[PDB]
Amino acid sequence: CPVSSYNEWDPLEEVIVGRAENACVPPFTIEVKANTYEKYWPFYQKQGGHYFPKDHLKKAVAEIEEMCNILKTEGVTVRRPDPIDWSLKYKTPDFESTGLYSAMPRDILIVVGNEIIEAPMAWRSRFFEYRAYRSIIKDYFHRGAKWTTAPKPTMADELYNQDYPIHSVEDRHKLAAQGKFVTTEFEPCFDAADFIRAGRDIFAQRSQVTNYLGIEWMRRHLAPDYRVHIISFKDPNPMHIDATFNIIGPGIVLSNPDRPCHQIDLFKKAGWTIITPPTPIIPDDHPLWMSSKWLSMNVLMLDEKRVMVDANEVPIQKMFEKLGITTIKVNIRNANSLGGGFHCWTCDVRRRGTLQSYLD
Amino acid sequence: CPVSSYNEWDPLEEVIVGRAENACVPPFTIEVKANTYEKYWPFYQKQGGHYFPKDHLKKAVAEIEEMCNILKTEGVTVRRPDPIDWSLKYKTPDFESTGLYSAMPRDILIVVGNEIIEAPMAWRSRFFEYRAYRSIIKDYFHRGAKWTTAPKPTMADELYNQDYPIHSVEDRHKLAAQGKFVTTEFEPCFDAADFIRAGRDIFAQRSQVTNYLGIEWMRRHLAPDYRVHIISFKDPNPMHIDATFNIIGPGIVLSNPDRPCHQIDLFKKAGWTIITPPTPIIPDDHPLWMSSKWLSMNVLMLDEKRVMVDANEVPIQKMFEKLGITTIKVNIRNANSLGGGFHCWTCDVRRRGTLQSYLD
Repeated sequence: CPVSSYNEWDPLEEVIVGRAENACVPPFTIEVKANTYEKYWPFYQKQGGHYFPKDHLKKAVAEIEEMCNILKTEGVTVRRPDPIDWSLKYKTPDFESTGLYSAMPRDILIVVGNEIIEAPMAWRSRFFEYRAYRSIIKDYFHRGAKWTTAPKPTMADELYNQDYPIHSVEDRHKLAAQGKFVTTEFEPCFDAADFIRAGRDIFAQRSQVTNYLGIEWMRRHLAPDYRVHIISFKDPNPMHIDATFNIIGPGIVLSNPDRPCHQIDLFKKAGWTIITPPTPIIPDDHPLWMSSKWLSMNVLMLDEKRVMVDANEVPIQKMFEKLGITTIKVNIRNANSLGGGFHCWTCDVRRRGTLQSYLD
Repeated sequence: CPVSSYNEWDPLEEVIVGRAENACVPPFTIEVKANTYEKYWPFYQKQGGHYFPKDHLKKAVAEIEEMCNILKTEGVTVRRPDPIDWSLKYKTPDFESTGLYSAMPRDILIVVGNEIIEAPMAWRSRFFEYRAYRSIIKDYFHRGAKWTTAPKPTMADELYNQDYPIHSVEDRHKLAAQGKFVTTEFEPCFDAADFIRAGRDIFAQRSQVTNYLGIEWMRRHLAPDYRVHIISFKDPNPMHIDATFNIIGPGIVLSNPDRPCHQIDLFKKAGWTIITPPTPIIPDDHPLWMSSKWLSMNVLMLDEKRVMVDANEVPIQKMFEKLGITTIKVNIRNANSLGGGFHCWTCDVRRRGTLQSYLD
């Protein structure tokens, strides 16, 4: 079976790497505003519907092609989504929108065992993102893999809190602590990147794009073989868990010092090593349209002792080296601007290993 | 669990009944042409995109409301889809179209055990048909049911044989015998009504709307608990199996005399009683925009000894009575025009009984 991955660290054999081509700035709607820093709100307001800066995209394209060359050198088979113009305006009976990109396979695809799952998504500009990946998925399906598409939401107004009182990220953090997010519990929705795998146990967070119904759908669909746990953090990342709590080995996890886990004691009791990475050194003047500087810890493990890490982030490279983990440095400074690091730009399709429990 | 149905005959407790409101004539595209009699091709050519005759719809509405009253009298809980204007024109990145209706729950939903499955569909005018049923499905999901949506096709040109050489139904029957259908094997597609359930065994046919990839997806998704078998017939119904091979009890099936099953011997060997119903008496001048006169055998079983049958079709009523099966006669002559009989207009959500094998 070409598809087989139970965790984030077993020896990597095949991976899907996103594309930066034709990425479009999403219209500035309520859910986009709730998942981005205010510094960029006017950019979205103005550039909405247009391509991200083409000079910047060209650099990202170059960085990602090099990343793929390195992956191939490290013995990994690389598949890429189909090139698509994301500027096309589509219209469902519930809304109309232009697209985003197919830069982050981690946001839409998650592999659990021999099954590839397409997440529903929660942004109107990402409704048809799955189209870029169908050629690959059908190929794996023809080769024996299980293929699942979680229920696609209508993304009607009822799914969003149109009047979400966010005027700054600080407001968002407070609302979030109150259990208030831009997405309601109207219908299931989730981004696959809000889930992180550790064999029989999968961890998820309720975020601005992943609601409890979405998590419950995953929990119910995967039981009894897998257990989906809900964890939460202080001042959480609006969307996606991999730059907050990145599991890098059996019983080893990188925990973002700025977003501590409320359930950290569950992990300590299981005898897990919680590593807090050093701060990112990325320039504050560098544009990060989505996500934050913590992309430095959004690493991808080639195996337990080999990590693909940002070439510029020396301090975290040192941390890994002191732990006896070989650093494969790759520069994706411009690709970072699109909202992701190594874990985000990929979806591990096949890792060599079996299903096991690490929480004991 | 509100959802629990393993076959077509156990004591019925809850059912979804379609709506005739706002039904629109689908644009006359290649897949519509391949699933309709030539007599009506000019109607589709002219009325495409407009509402079906409103005077006719009004009569169908009345007939269906009465059917629901009767179901309630027979102790069955009835749920109905949400009223929606099907004339809305939508646009995906692959095509643009107006909708059809939510008259036939059997075409889009199938219940296997405690799981409700939304079929992908194969017609561009039925891409967003699932929207009418989400309120119901979310309610069952909240109440514990498993919910699955098979992979939604792009329905791009590649899925269809644009030059399907059909000039008459006779041509279609020949092509079909050659294994040539309007849909290719480009991506999975299927209508749930091409499947019929008998406990651990589910039977399906490759039709103009259900391809082998679609059947394989179902087979792979349901294994190992259920076995999906592929059967075929002479001069088959272009879409849907329930007016061709309608299983009405443990080891009892109605087999359309005009469309004999190529694998009938498998059933004889299992000791199944194959009943061939008498011919339909419906007037040839009555408009049947979709399907055929064989809607008479498209019965719905309330239990092994109670069948909901067309009030006008006396000959088949007699056949059931001689078999000791109580006939609940309901007139849906005008609703028939939309393309379905009792089995088509409903989706059995809950029947009282357990999972069993009848093929031995």
